[PDB]
Amino acid sequence: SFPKYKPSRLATLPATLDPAEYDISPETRKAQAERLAIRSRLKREYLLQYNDPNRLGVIEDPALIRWTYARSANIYPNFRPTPKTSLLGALFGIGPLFFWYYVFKTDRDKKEKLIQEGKLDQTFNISY
Amino acid sequence: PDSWDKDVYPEPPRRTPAPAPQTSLPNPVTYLTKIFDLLVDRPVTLAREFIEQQHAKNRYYYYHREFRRVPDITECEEKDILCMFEAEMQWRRDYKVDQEIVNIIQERLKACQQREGESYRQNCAKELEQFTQVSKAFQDRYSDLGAHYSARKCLAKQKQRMLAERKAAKEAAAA
Amino acid sequence: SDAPPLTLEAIKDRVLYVLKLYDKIDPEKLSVNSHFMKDLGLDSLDQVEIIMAMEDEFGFEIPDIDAEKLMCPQEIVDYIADKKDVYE
Amino acid sequence: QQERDPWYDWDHPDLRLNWGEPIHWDLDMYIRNRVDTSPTPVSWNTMCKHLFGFVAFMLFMFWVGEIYPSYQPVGPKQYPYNDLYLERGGDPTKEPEPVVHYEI
Amino acid sequence: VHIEPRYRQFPQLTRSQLIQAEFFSATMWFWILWRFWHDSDAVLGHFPYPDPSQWTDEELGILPDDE
Amino acid sequence: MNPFASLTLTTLTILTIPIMMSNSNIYKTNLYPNYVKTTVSYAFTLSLVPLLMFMHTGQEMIISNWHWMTLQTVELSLSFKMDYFSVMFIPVALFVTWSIMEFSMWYMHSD
Amino acid sequence: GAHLARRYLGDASKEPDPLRMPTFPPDYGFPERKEREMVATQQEMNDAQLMLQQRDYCAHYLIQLLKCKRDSFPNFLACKHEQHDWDYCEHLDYVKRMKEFERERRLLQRKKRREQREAEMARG
Amino acid sequence: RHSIFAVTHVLIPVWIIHYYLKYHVTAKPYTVVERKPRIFPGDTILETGEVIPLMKEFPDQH
Amino acid sequence: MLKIIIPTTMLLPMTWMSKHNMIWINATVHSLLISLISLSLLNQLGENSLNFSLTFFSDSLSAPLLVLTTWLLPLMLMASQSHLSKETTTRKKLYITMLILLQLFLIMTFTATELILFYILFEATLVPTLIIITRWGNQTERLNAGLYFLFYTLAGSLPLLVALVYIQNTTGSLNFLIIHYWSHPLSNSWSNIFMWLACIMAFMVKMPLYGLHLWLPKAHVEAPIAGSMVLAAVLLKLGGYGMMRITTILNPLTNYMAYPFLMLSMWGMIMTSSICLRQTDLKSLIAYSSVSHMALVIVAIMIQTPWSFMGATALMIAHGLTSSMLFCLANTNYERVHSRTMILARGLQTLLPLMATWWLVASLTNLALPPSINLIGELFIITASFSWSNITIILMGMNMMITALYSLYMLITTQRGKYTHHINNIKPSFTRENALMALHILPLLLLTLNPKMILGPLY
Amino acid sequence: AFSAPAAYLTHQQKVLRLYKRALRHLESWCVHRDKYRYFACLMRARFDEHKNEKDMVKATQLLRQAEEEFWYGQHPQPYIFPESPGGTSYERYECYKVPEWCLDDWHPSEKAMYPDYFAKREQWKRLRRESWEREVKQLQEETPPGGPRTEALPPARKEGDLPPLWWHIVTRPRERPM
Amino acid sequence: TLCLGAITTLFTALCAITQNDIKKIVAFSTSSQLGLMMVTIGINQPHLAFLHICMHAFFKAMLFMCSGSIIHSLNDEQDIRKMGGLYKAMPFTTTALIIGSLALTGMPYLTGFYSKDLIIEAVNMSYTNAWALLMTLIATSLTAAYSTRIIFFAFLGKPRFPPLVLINENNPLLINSIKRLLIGSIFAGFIISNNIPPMTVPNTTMPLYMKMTALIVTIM
Ligand SMILES: CCCCCCCCCCCCCCCCC[C@@H](O)O[C@H](CO[C@H](O)CCCCCCCCCCCCCCC)COP(=O)(O)OCC[N+](C)(C)C
Ligand SMILES: CCCCCCCC/C=C\CCCCCCCC(=O)O[C@H](COC(=O)CCCCCCC/C=C/CCCCCCCC)COP(=O)(O)OCCN
Ligand SMILES: CCCCCCCCCCCC(=O)SCCNC(=O)CCNC(=O)[C@H](O)C(C)(C)COP(=O)(O)O
Repeated sequence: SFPKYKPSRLATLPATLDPAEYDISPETRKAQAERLAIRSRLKREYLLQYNDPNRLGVIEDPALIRWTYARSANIYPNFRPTPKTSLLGALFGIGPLFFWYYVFKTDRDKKEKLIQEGKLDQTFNISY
Repeated sequence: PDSWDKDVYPEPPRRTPAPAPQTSLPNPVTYLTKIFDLLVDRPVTLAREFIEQQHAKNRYYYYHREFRRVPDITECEEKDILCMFEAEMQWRRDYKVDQEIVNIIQERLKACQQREGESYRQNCAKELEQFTQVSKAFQDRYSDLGAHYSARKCLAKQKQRMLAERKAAKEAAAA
Repeated sequence: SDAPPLTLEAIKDRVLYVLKLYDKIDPEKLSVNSHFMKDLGLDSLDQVEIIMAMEDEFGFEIPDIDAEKLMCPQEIVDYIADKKDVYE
Repeated sequence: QQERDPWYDWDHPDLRLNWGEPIHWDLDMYIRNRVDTSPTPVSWNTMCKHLFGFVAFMLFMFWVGEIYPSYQPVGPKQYPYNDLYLERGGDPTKEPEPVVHYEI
Repeated sequence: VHIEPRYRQFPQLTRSQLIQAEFFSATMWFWILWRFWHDSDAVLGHFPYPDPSQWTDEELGILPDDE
Repeated sequence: MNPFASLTLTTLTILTIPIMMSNSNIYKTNLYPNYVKTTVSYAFTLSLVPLLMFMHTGQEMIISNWHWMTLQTVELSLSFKMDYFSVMFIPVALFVTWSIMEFSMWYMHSD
Repeated sequence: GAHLARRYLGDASKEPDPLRMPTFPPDYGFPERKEREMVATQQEMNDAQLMLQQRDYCAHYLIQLLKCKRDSFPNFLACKHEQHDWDYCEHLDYVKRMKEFERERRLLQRKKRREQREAEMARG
Repeated sequence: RHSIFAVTHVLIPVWIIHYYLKYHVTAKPYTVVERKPRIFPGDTILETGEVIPLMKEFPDQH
Repeated sequence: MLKIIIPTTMLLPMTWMSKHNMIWINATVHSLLISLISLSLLNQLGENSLNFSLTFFSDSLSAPLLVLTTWLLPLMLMASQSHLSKETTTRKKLYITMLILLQLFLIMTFTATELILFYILFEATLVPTLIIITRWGNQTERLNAGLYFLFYTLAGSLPLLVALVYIQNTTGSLNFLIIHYWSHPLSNSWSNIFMWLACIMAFMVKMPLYGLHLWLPKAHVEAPIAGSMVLAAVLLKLGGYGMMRITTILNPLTNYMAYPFLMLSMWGMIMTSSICLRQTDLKSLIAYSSVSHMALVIVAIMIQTPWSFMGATALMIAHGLTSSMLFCLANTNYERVHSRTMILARGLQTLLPLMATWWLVASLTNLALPPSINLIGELFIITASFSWSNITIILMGMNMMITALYSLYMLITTQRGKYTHHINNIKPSFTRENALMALHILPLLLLTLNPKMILGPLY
Repeated sequence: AFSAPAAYLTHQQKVLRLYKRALRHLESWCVHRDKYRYFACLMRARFDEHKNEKDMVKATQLLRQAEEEFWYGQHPQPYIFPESPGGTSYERYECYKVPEWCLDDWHPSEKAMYPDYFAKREQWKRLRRESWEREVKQLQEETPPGGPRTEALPPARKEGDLPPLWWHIVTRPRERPM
Repeated sequence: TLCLGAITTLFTALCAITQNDIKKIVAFSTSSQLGLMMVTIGINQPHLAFLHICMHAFFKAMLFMCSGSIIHSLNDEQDIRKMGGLYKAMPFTTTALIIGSLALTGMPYLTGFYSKDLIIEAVNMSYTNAWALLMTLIATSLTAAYSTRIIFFAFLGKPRFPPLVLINENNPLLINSIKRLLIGSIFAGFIISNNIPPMTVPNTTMPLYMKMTALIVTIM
C-alpha cells in the first residue's frame, strides 16, 4: 500500500515495524519472563544497597568494571596475528605515514627547485 | 613632542581646516568638547603639573651604553676562541640593531598607511620603497641561517652569494 | 512571577470540569469516586480520550503504562498531585 | 542510548542504564551526547539521495550561472587620469599610455 | 499592576498597554506616510530610464552601411 | 589631547568594572543585574559622543597603547582601530545589550 | 533584460561582449569626437580622499556634497541640492555608458551586415 | 549619593585613561595616529592661513 | 648556581631532623623559599648565556625550566600529604627524600656545561622516579609500568652514551660552548647517519615520539599523584631540552634525517588526539593529551627555525603547568570515589562548584584559548610549520579541532548532567585542594602578561 | 514512570498505544481544534470498525498494517509537551536538584540558620534508621525463593510498618527545586 | 563568497517556512539574513553589507524579545501550533512583532528598507552570477512567507493553548525594553543613512520593473 521504510545502521528499524514482535510463540513469552526476572533480581539487589541507611560510599558495579577491563586490559591476551589483523595493522599503521611523506617531500622538492630557479616571490619574507 | 627625533619618525606638516559653519543650529560636538575640556583635561593637567613639580625636585639621569668596535669574524683565525667569542658577540649585537632598524621602517610604513586615509596607495609609495630596500638587505644577511645561527654561517652565506655574483658578472663580461 | 502553587482542591475541580464536559458522562451522577468502566459504562478508548483530555488540561503528558490504571477521577487527582508535588 | 525507553525508571536516568546490566562495548560512542541510531521518519538511502541531489544540483547551477552571468547593457566605467594610473600604485616616471575617453 | 488568571476567559487588560500599542502602530504608519509624501522618489525612482531604440545614428555615430 | 581616543577607550574600559566587582558584596545581592544594566546604558550614552565626532568630521584613529612582545622583526602591540566600523557598531551593540539586559531582568527573574 | 536573451540564445556574434568593449575605434563612425573633460584636479581628489571608485567624471559634485555636509553638520537634511546634482551627474554618466553599449552593438550588426553581404555580392 | 555612580564609573576611569594617553602613550612616536583630515576647495588651513582655490567654474547645467 | 643548589641539598637533612608532625610544613615553606630565590635566574644578558662557572651555566632556554621545577616541588608536597596520611614517619620522610633528590638531579641537568654531566644527571633522574612509581603506586600494574618506563628509556640512552664518548674522542671536548663555536657540518654517510640516530633517539623516547610512547600511559597512570605531576610537567621536557642542545652538531644532516620523525609526530598527533575521544579512564586521557602536545614540540624542534624554537619553549612551559593541574584535578575526584573511570561520577558541578571552575579553566588552557601561552606556543609552531610547507596546516588544523573536542568532552562528562544517585560520600572541597589548583593556575595567567620570559634564547 | 513494567504488552495495550499515538500525530497535522475534532471522530470510527473481531490472526494483521500506515503518515515534527522526553524543557531543572545527603556535610554555622528544619530532619533520619530492618525482613518474607519476578514492591502490612524501600522515593528533591 | 551566501540565504529561508518552533523560525531567519550579508560582500559592496548588520540588529533582537514574551506568557511553550489568538490578548507584543516583521520584509521608510532594498538593487545591477541572483530573489520571497507564518499562526485565529490563562505583559521592564528597540526599528534606518558619508556610487538609473523587483517578490 504505502511506501515502505527500510532500516540501516545509523537509522534502525522501529519496534512497531518489526515482524518479530507480531509473531509470538509461548517460548518467546517464556524468554521475556526470564529477562524480566533477571532485570528484577538485579534491581532488588541494587535497591537494597541504595536504600541502606548505614551504607556510605559508592556502590560498586561489576558490569562497569567488566566493561573497562574488556576495553583495556583483556584486549591483548585475546589477540591473534591473522591475515585480517595483519593487513589492517599494516594499512592503518604505515599507510598514512608514507602517504604524508610522499606529499610533503613532493611539495618541498617543488619549492626548492623553484627557489633555485630564482622564481618564488619571496619578497618581505624575513620571518620564518 | 620633542622627546623623540622627528627625523627618524617624520610626519607631514599636519594641515587642518578651519570651521566654516553653514547653519544656525548649535554644533553639539563643540559644546561636548568644551564640557570634556573643563571636566577632564584641566584636572588631569593639574595632576600632571603637581607630579612634574615633584619630579623636578629630584632629577637624575641614565646613560646609553656605548660599545667599542672589535675585530669581526673574518679576521679571526680558525681555532682562536677568544677572537671568535668577541666577534660573535659583536655580530649578535649588530643583528639586534638591524632588527630594530627594520622595526623603525615598518613603524613608518604603518603610520603612513593609517595617516593617508583613502590615498594610501599613492601617498605612501616612498615608505613602501624604503621598506622594500631594507627588507631585501635584511633578507640577504640573515634569511635561511636557521636556529643555531652564527657569524660563521652568515659569512658562508655572504661568500656563496659573492661567488655567484662574481661568476655571473664574469660570464656577462664575455657577452 | 508565574502561576501560584497548585492545590489539590483546584486540581480536583479541574478534573471534574473536564469530566462533565465529556458527552458520555452523566453530570448529575458523576462523582469524584466514580469508576469509569464499572459505574459510568465506558470502554478503554473512552478512557484514553479522557487521559488525553487531562494532559490537554494540565499541560503535561502522561505515560501510557501509568495511565492504564487511572480508572476514577480520584486516581487522576492523586497522579497529578504526586507528579507536580502538591500536598494540600 | 537515545533508543531506550525514557519513561522507564532507570538507575542512571540520563545514561538510561540499570545497575548490574551488561554494558555495550561501544557505550561511550552511544551515550546520546553522540552517535544516535534512532529510527527516522524517512528512510536512510532516501535522505542521502535527496541531500546529494540538492547539493549537486546547486553546484551544477552555480557553475552554469558562472558561464552565463547577468549584467546590464552598459559600457565599462571610465576614469579620468589614464584610468587613475598614478592613483592605483603610480610609478610616476614611466609615461603611461594615454587612456582618453570621448563624449557620446 | 496585579492581574490574576481567569481560566477559559479572555485575560484582563489594562488601559496602558492598549494605548501604548495603538500609539506605536499609529506612529509607524504616520512615519511611512510622511516619508512617502516627502521621499516618493526613493521608492518610485527619480530619473527617467532611456530607451536605446529612441536613438538616432547621427548622435550615435554610425555610417549608413555603404562606406 | 583629542577627546576621541579617551572616550573610545573609556567606553570599553568601564564595561570591565562590574566584572572586577564580581567578587564584591554587590554580586551576592539582588541589585547586581540592575547594576550591570545601568553600567551598559552608561557605556552606550558615552559611546554616542565619538560617533558624533566621526559624523561631523570623519575622525578616525588607531591607538597602539601597550607593547606586548616583539619577535625579531615583528612587533605585537595592543592596538585599537577606531574607524567608521568601530564607532558605528559599538553604540548599536551597546543599545541592543541594554535592551536585552532590561528584558532579562524580567524573563530570568526566577532563575 | 532582453540583451541577455539575445546574446545567450540568439547568435552571440551579433551582441556586444561586456568585457571586451569597445572593439571599434572611437573615431570610426564619428567625423570628430570631443574627448571628455574633467572639472576636479588630481590634487583636489587626493586632498578630499574620496575613494578610488568615486574618482570618476562626477567627482566635483561629490566634493560639493561632502563639503556641504561637513559645513551644515547638525542639520543633516540641508544637503539636498548637492545630493540631487551628484545623482544627476551620475545618471548622465550612466546613460553615456548605455549609449556606448548601444553604439557598439549597432556597429557589430552593421559591420556583419556589410561585410558578409559584400561577400554575398562577391560570391556571384 | 545621588550622582555617586557617574563619578566613580565614568569620571574616575576617564581621568586615568586621558592621563595615560596624554602623557604616556603619546610620549612615543606613532602610537596614536589619526588619518589626516579632509580638505576641500575653498577651505582655510588653521596653521598657515592658506586658502585652497575653488574648483574650476562648473559648466552650470542648471 | 651554587646558591640555588646547596639549599635544595639542605632540604634533605632539614626533613630528616624534623618532628613527626612538621615534615610537610617545613618542606613546603623552604621549597617555596627556594623557588623564590631561583626566580632570579630569569635576568638574561641577551647575546650570550650566563656562565656562573666551568661546571654550570644558565640560559634563556634553561631559566624557565628551572623555575618550573622549583615551583613544582611544593605543589607536589601539597598534593601528596593527603593520601600519605596513614604512612609511618620514616616512609613519609623517604617519600619526601625521593622528591628532593629528583629536584636536585633536575636542576643540575639543565645547567650542566657539558654533555657527559648532562647525560649522567639526565639518567640519574630515573632512580627516584622508578622508586616513587613502584613503591607508592596504588595498583598491581605499577610494577609493569616501572619496567616499561625504565627499559624504554635505557634502550634509547645507551647509544647516546656511546655516541657522546666517540664525539669527544674525535672533537676533543663535549663542553657546550666549545661544541657550538667549533661546529662543523655532518657529511652524508652511513656513519654520520647512525651517529645522528644515536644522538637523537634518547631524546625522542623521552618526549615521547609517537610509536615509542607506550611507556607513558602505563607510567603516568600507575604513579602516585606527585609522581604523575613531575612525570608530565618536567621529565618530558628533558627530551626537548636535550634535543635543542644536541641539534647544533647535527647540521646539515637534519635536513633529511628529520622526515620520518616529522611524519610520525604529525600523524601521531592526530592519532593520540583521536584516542582521547574514546577513553574510559580519566588519567589515561590526560596522558595521551600530553603525548599529542609533545608531538607538536618534536615537529617544532625538527624544523630548526627561530620561530619554531620559541614556540617549542613556550609550549613546553605551558604544557608543564596545565598537565600538572589536570592530573591534580583528576586525583581529587579519585580520592573521593576510589575509581578512575570517567563515567562513574557525573554532574559534579552541582556538588562542587569552585572545583568545576578550576576544571573549566584547566580545560580552556588545554585547548589553547587566546591569549594563553599554550596558544602562543602552538601558534608559533604552526606558523613555522607553514613556512616549512603550506600543507602542514591541514594536519595542524585537524589537531586543533580534535583537541577542543576531547577537552570539552572530559569537562562535560565529569561536571555536567546529573550526579550519580548512589555515590553519597562527595564531601566539600578542602582548602588544600583549592589552593593547589590556584597555585597551578595563577602562574599560567601571569605568564601571559610577560610572554618573553618563557620564549627562550632565540627571542 | 511509577509502575513496575510487565514482561510484555498484550494485544490490547499495543492497540491502545497506537490509538493514542495516531490521535496525537493527527492533532499535530490538524492544527485547529474543530478540524482535529472532526478527523479524530473519523479516526475513532475507523478504529471501532474492527472492535469486535474474534480472529486473533486477522486482528494482529490489522494492527500491523495500521502501524505501517502510521509510520508512513506520521508527523516528522509532532507536538511534544515541554517537559516530556523530547520537549524544549525536558531536563531543564536537573541542575537544580541536589540530593538530601548533602545537608549533612554543611558547616555547623550553616545549620545554625534553620534550626527547626534540621531538628525535623533528625526526626526523619531516626524514622528511617528504626524502620530499615523491618523493611529488609519483610522483603525477605514476601519474596519467592528464586528471587523476585517483577519490579513490584509490597506495602506495609503491620501497625507501624513503612513500605519497604521508601526513603529515596519519599525524599525526592523536587521537580522545581529552586 | 557570493555563491556561498546565495545558497545559504535560500536554504535557510526554505527550512524556515515549515518549522513549528518559534525560536527555530527566527534562527533560520537570522541564517538567511547572514547569507544576504555574504552575497552583498560578494558583489563588492562592503559598506552596504555593514549597514545591514547595523539595521538587522534592531529588529531581529526585537523579534526574539517578542517571541520570549509570548513563550513566558504561555507557560514556556514554543510550538506555534499551541498559540492561538494573541493579537488581542498581547496587544503590545503584537504591535512590536508586526513592526519587526514589516522591517524584516523591507517595508518602505523603515530600518530594513535602506539596508535590504539597496542590497537587492545592487545585486540586480552588477556583473554577477545569475544563479546567485535568482536564489537571492527566491529567498526574498521566502522571507515574506515565514514572517507571514509566524503572524498567522501565533496571533490570528482562536486560542489553542491550555485553559489556565496566565497571559500578562504588564511589566515595565518588558514594555520599556521592547519600546526602545521599537523606536530603533522605526527611525534608525533613516537617521543613520542620512548621517554618514557616501561610500557607494548610487544606482540612479534602472528599469522600473527591476526597481520594483524587491517589492513585487515580497508581495508574491
Ligand atoms: C615506531 C617508531 C620507531 C622510531 C622511528 C625510527 C626511524 C629510523 C628511520 C631512519 C631514516 C632514514 C635512514 C637513512 C636515510 C636514507 C635511507 C635510505 O633508504 O636512503 C637511500 C639509501 O639507499 C638504499 O636505500 C640503502 C638503504 C637500504 C637498506 C636499509 C633497510 C631499510 C628497510 C626498513 C627497516 C626498518 C628500520 C627501522 C626498524 C624499526 C638513499 O640513497 P643513497 O644516496 O645511495 O644513500 C645515502 C647514504 N650515502 C650518502 C652514504 C650513500
Ligand atoms: C627505546 C628504543 C630506542 C632504540 C634506539 C636505537 C637506535 C639508536 C641509534 C643507533 C644506535 C647505534 C649507533 C652507534 C653509536 C654512534 C657511534 C658512531 O657514530 O660511530 C660510527 C660507527 O657506526 C656504527 O658502527 C653503527 C652501526 C650499527 C651497529 C649496531 C646496530 C643496531 C641497530 C641499528 C639500527 C637501529 C637504530 C634506529 C632504531 C631506533 C629505535 C626504533 C662511525 O665510526 P667509525 O667506525 O670510526 O666509522 C668511520 C671510520 N671508518
Ligand atoms: C496522521 C497520523 C497517522 C495515522 C494513521 C493510523 C491508522 C489507524 C487505522 C485503524 C487501526 C485499526 O483498525 S486496528 C485493528 C485491531 N482489531 C482489534 O483490536 C479487534 C479486537 N478488539 C479488541 O481486542 C478490544 O476490543 C480493543 C479494540 C483493543 C478495545 O478494547 P477496550 O474497549 O476494552 O479498551
